[PDB]
Formats: sequence, structure tokens, C-alpha cells
Amino acid sequence: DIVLTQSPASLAVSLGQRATISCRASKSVSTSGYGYMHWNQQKPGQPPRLLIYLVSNLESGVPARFSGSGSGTDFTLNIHPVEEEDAATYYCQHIREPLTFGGGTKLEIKRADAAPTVSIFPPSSEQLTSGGASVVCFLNNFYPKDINVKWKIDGSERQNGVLNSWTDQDSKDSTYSMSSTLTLTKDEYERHNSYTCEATHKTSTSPIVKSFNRNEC
Amino acid sequence: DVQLQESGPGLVKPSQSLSLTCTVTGYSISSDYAWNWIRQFPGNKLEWMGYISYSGSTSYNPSLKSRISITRDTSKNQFFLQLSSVTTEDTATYYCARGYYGSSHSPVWGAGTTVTVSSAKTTPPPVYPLVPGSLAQTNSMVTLGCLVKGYFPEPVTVTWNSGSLSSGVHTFPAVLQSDLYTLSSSVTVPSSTWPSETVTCNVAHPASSTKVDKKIEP
Repeated sequence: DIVLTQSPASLAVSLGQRATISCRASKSVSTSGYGYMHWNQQKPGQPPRLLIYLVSNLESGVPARFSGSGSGTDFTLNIHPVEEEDAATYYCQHIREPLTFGGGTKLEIKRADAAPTVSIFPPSSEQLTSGGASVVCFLNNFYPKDINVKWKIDGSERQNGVLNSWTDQDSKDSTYSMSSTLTLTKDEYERHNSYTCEATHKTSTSPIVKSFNRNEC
Repeated sequence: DVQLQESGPGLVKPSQSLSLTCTVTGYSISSDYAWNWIRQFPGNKLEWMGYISYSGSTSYNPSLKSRISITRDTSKNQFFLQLSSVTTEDTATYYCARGYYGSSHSPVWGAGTTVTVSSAKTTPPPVYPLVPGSLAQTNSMVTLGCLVKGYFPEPVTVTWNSGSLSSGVHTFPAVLQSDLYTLSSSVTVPSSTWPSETVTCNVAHPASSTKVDKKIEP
């Protein structure tokens, strides 16, 4: 029942910044024998790695930047020049059995605005000929992630039947990419003409529009 | 060279028994540290399940006690996990580690292996190309895509032109309207090369031992 609630949960910063977090238990874990602590990290797509141990003992990895502190009950991880690739999720764990973990903090760096490069895609032929017809719409390399999107079948708005999905930020160019996929049936599809997907971002008052009619059949 | 990588199934029917092995190389089990198991639910969740001391002694998480068990085989430097009475919350990624016995000091985490528990059969995925259609893109740099829709369960590996050229590729995380996963991948390739140089979509659904490449054209 020994907790380790960690805070904050998320976090937006820029190249270089005092990224210092805390993990507070409901008992001691630093001074009571061999049990101390540790802060691991993990890039979305790989299991955690070692960074700290024994509460404040940097690993052979790449210390100096990251630093462990506090002991007994409340501890604190600290990295000063928030390196770019540092983006990841940070965790804390103790050892007084059953070894429990702290919530975890998502760390996403801030960068300059960027309008999404929208591109629309008509249903694949192989698909249409299967009663299924699904229109897709890509929004690449934009930031901030905040962004509303909407489809207008023959002008009207389409609510249900769409599945959106975002990619997390990358090291290369700290940006986001989202993908929208309005699905429907072969029938109703051919029942209409134009297919539009409008996006609203803070990068442009006026909504980014890309669409198409079936002028090629 | 302490290499430890877990292996087991990937999809299992609930209220059954899941049991995966973790093999370690470079070091010997009967030599130090505790060898535990840990699972991670969709973000914000990590849970220590239990361990096995080089001594051969074991300590389980009170939560999964009476439903778990950890054995080993000194002769093959590999330790195992047995979870019975599996439901749905038991769907997470599974990692094994060398969390130093006694308390903690220098851990070593496996790669991982996901395990989803469900009734859903195991269906493959049909891939569909995402060609453009002569615009102002047919002058600049064209963006092509590829759509994987309706397979079960995760994961799914997509690449572009068998790995050849990954610069400028965004593969989006799978979702589900019913009990089927759909996912998409995009690739922005230079306009002056599209038509001529062919582009091929690559997708493999291990679970169904599926493999599919899909060329793309106007």
C-alpha cells in the first residue's frame, strides 16, 4: 500500500530549463538499509533505462545534466539544460516491498508554431470494390498539437464515423502529425460528390481547406 | 553482456493461464540479484509483480498473490512467469529485469513483449494504397500514404521500400471502432521522383504471420 505519487504529470519547456520533479511516498525508502530509489526514463518505443540509483548516484550513462536528490521520504530529479532528445517519460520507484512506481511525467519540449501540411486521399480502388470506402486526411509536422479538424460531405458537417490519431513528438523536428479517417460505405460514398477536410490551427485564423469532388470517374 | 529478452504468446483468451519465459545471457541466474517481472499498462501504469532470488526464493506482489508463480531452470539460465485466472485488465506489455536482489542497485530490463487478453479471433489486415491525383503537389514534393485496416491484435510493423528511406515518415498509432485495429502510415517523397521511382508499402502482422508489400501508383 506504499505509494509514491509523483508530480507534475506533464510538462512543457524549452531547450535549457530547470526540469526538477518530486516523488513523495508514505514512508521512508532512502535510509532504512539498502533500499533507496531510482529514476528511469523511456523514449516512446523502448523499455526504460537507468539514470539514477541509491537516490543520488548518477549512472555511467550521461550524468551532470540529470541529478538525484532528497532522501528518506521526498526526493527530486533535476536536469538543467533540457536537451532536445530528453523528451520522454520519467518514473521513480522504491524498494521496501512490494516495490511500487510513481505516476510518471511526460516531458514535451516547446518550439515555434508550424502550419500543418494537409493532404487529402480518396478511397483506394481495391477498397471501394469491397463495400468499404474510407477517406483519409493527413496533417503533418505542425505544432502546437492543439487543433480541431472537420469533414464536410457535400457541404454538411460529418460527426460520427471518424477516427483521429496523433503521433507523439519526435527528436528531429519537435512537431506533431495527426491523421483523420472518415469511414463510410461504398454506397453512401458514391451517393455524394465533394469530400472536404477542414483544419483549424492557431497558425491561421482562416481554416486550412483541402477537398475534392469526383470529377474523373 | 547481460542480455535478457522475454518471449511468450501475444494473444490469449481471458480466464485462462498466461505463462511466458524470460531467458538471460552473459550472466548466471544462481549468482546474484533478484529476477523479477513487471508489466506496464497504457502509460501512467507500472506494476512490480514479483521476483526470484538467485537463492531460489520468491516474493510476489500481494495483488497477484494466489494467482501467480515464478520458477526457474539453472541449467538454462531462464526464469518464468505464470499468471492464472487472467481477465482483461491483464492486458499490458511484459518486461523482465535484474533488479538487484536485497533491495536495488543496478537493474537490466528486457525488451518487452505485449500481451492482450480477449475473445476476439486473430484477423489479418488488408492494406490499401493512398495515391494523390494530379495537383500542385505534382510539383513540389508529394505525400503518399498506405492504410492498414482491420487486424487483431497489435502490433504491426510498417516500413517504406523495405527500410530503404525512412526520412520523412510518420506512422500513426492504431485505434478501434469495434474490436478491430486500423492504423495509417505516411511518406513524403520528393515530387521529381514519384511516378518514376516506385514506392512500396511494407506491413507485417506477426500474430498471423502476415507479410505484405504494396507498390503505389497514380
